[PDB]
Amino acid sequence: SEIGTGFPFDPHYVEVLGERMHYVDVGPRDGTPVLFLHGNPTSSYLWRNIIPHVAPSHRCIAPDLIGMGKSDKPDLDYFFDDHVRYLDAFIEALGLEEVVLVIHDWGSALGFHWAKRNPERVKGIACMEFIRPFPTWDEWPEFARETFQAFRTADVGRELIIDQNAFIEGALPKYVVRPLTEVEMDHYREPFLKPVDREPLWRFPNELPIAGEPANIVALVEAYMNWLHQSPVPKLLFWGTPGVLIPPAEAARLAESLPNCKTVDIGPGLHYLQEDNPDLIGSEIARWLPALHHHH
Ligand SMILES: [Cl-]
Ligand SMILES: [Cl-]
Repeated sequence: SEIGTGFPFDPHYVEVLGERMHYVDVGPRDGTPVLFLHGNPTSSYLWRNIIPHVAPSHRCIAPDLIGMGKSDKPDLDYFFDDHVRYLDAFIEALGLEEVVLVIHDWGSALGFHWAKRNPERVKGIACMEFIRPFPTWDEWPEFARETFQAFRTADVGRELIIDQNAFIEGALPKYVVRPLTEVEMDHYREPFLKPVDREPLWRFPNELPIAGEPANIVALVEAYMNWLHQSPVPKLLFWGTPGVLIPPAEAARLAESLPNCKTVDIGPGLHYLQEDNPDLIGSEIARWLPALHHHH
């Protein structure tokens, strides 16, 4: 029952756009792969206890986003658009055709954006605590409002996130219900031991589509949500209580609005649901994959 702290996955690397990206790659190579996309400030480590449920039946590919995890650290601005370029190039470098997406946070923005642009290549989407527009600050959860309003500044936000490592030392454990252990925290800390390497951790909250800003991300996210609401693709949406980005009432709304959507209550959860109930997330993804196979 204890949640595993180890990362028993051999490293793989691919060079795209001048830089090495690290990824997990396990499971059979003769089927449709399952592509796992983490968000901020995590890595493929976030999927460590989910992958073992899926690997028996399906290939599992879990990249570390550029600037994160064991991937290289170019001196980028780390805008969403930078992540889009790197992940698009990663997917093509691996020769992926059709996929199943398993996505969270900025990984969900990346995944939904890729799906909208490549709808014929997505067999299913399992999602959790995903990015949607927040049209005003009042739609953002109250207990994270002042935190994220401060993150979204050039002075205080850089001080908190880059100097003081607030995304790793603060937000990450705050948005897991159970206590993270020091071993787990050290795995999350490792990429960001050098303060200068924390740029992506600050740019990400500055890219969130909140209160109309930034306008490019608001438009992009509205576009993929419009696509999602019309798409017949099978969807599996995990949610927790109280949640952060997807509170229970919003999950229930989405169950009804999104086509061919199954919702799964994970129990207690805030944002990093994978750390509170990885076994239910993994076992439910695994159970749901076979019915996606057939092309109708
Ligand atoms: Cl576990
Ligand atoms: Cl963020």
